[PDB]
Amino acid sequence: GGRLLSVLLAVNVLLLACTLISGGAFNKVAVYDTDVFALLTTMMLLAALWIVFYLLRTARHAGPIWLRGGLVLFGICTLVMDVFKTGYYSSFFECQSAIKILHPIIQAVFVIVQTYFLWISTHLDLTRCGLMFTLATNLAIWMAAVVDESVHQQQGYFYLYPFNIEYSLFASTMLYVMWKNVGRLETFFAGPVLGLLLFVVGLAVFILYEVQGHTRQALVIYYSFNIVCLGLMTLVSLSGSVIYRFDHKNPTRTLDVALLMGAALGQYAISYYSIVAVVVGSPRDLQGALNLSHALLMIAQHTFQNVFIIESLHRGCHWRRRCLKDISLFLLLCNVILWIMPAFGARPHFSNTVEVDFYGYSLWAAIVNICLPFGIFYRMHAVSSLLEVYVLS
Amino acid sequence: GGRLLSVLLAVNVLLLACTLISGGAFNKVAVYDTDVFALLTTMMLLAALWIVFYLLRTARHAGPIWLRGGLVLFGICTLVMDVFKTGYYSSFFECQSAIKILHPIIQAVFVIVQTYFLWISTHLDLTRCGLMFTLATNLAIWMAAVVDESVHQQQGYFYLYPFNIEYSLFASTMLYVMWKNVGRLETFFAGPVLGLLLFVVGLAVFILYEVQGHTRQALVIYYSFNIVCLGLMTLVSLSGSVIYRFDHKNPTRTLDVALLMGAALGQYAISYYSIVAVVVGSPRDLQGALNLSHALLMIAQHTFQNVFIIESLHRGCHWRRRCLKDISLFLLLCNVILWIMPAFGARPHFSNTVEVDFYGYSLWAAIVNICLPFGIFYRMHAVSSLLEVYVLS
Repeated sequence: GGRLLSVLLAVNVLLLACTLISGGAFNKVAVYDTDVFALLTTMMLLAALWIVFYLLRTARHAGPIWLRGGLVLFGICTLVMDVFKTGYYSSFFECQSAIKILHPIIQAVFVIVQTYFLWISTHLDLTRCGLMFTLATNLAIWMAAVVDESVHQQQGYFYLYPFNIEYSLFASTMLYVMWKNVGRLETFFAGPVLGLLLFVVGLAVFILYEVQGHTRQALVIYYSFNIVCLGLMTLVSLSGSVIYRFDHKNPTRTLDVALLMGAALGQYAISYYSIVAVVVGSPRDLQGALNLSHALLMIAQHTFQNVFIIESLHRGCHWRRRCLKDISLFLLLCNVILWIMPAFGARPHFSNTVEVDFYGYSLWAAIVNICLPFGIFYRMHAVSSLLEVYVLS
Repeated sequence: GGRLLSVLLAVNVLLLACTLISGGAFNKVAVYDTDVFALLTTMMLLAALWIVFYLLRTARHAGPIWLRGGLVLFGICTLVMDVFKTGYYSSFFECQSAIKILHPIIQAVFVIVQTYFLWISTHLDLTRCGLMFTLATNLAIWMAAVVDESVHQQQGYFYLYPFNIEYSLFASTMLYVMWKNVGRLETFFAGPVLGLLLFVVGLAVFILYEVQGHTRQALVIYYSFNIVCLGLMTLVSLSGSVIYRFDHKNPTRTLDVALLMGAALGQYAISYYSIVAVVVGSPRDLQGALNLSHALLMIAQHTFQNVFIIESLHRGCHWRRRCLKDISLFLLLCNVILWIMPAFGARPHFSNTVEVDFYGYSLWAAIVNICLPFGIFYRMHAVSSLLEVYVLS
């Protein structure tokens, strides 16, 4: 009853959808997508109709602030992909099912209505069930999108990545936040300069080799920047912690702590999978050494940055405050540049040749499509938390 | 800090173990088990050493009652399998690694110490971390055991099923319960007769065809009993609910409700996977019709029994109480007989020929090994809840 009644509906609805998505994709007789698209369209239709009904009856603690920006950005990218899908599937209809053209139209409506509904965020019991059903709708969409990339391998621009995984993650987090609240009662000129330099070098590395085989030098450049970037934050964040050593009536920021370590778990899994794939696999060559160092540095960077940020938030000589400004700002700028790759780069990175060979394309694509989008969550929260730290001290 | 510090350790430890288990088993270069066994032995060793240290320092709200009985029963079955493993791997050592014989010895010690530790259940912070680490230890063991069955296909009795999946489920549930409590501040002679008759018929069906190809008649007998058994409870439980219609200052039994629907999710997934495998797959033959009816009846039986039990618990003519006694007792006896198959029958049921062909042996074995052990949880709680209902009214 009440809150638990809505939760039980969601898991039962999610379990039903997940079985149909997984069963229809991982069976041996044939691969079914029209049924899966028919399923997703039905869930989106009901979810949109509850939201539309909710908006009309309402038009008469909020969680992270970066959540709304990510939802709109990834919602727009989904809309562009949904607009391109209707344009392509409308040129020919004689050789394609109706569900394949009706699905993008419904998805575009669902994204538009849900994004507006979440942006501006009685039967509190109906509201909870409707929110829980929509949360399961996005998680059902998230699983189908993840499965789609795994099973793989006029405009005609099919290269457009459907940002369904990222949009569903942002929507599901925002839907849960709303549901929980239903019925609630100077500068040393060393860090900023270095941080800006890595931002430009990192931005160039994304455009040249990450937007879309490649060359040996291109692979070394990507690893060289990442190793330098991750290594510098690990040293800088470690420096930040030892400064706190040479120096309480507030409560623990459980949400901030949980988000930092929780969202870092995605990159931990990527690193853990990478390490085994190099220890066994790559024949101790240059790429393996670079892969091993990059994977270890991600673990180290995430660990030490999280320690520095968590201690900095809870506490709340002139150089001490001055040095902490560049340390926070250098970590902020480096976190921003490392956010673009998990956000707009091809999930199976061209640098993951060793990983793809070890696990297979389908398994590795599943791993990155599940784990990398959580890196997005981590980078925004790291930037937002570092912004508060820099503003604070 | 505090409770969250222990939780964060567990997920980080569990994620590390899960990646090594999944990475070492689902890669293409080679399958690694000695490393996985070496990993599990290390986790069990530390978990056992914390428990041993905990017992010495302590020897100077409890959740379901059936939990302890399931832990001891499945712990004993694991010990018999661990005893048989040492006996087999000690006859020859010239052609097998040392980790393969050291693992059962450590596992037997871990099971013995953990079962005793959980049966009798300061540094509250150390205690929480130790409990969380052991909880992740059992979940790491649970995942490795599930993966072992999927990748498949003197005494010499290797047929002995390692009840690692079931024991780990019971241990992890008991470990979480303890962790949460750390630092806490007549008869109509119609149902019993019918229930007993189905118990004998069901018990015979388990011995004849379920302990261990088979015959067509054997398959029909298994479906005939299950369809009759599941159909009867659906009618009986529905009868029980309509009786409540022809007739509040207590709180909702959230744990009892969550356990009923939560544990029923495993059979829901089995049924959902079964239905698709018959709708597409089996060529509308006798087995498909029996499979379809059995899968649907499991969904119906679980749904209506849960509704009847949940309403019965919350509320707390002479025939009205008399009829409810046989209805509760008939459901109790039928729940007991349907508990033995998910508990001691071969996970890939001989009746799942259609399912195995549709999904493949590896995928279906993974599905049943994940979902069926939760049916155990459901059956015990259904029996325990029905026992309270029969005692109450």
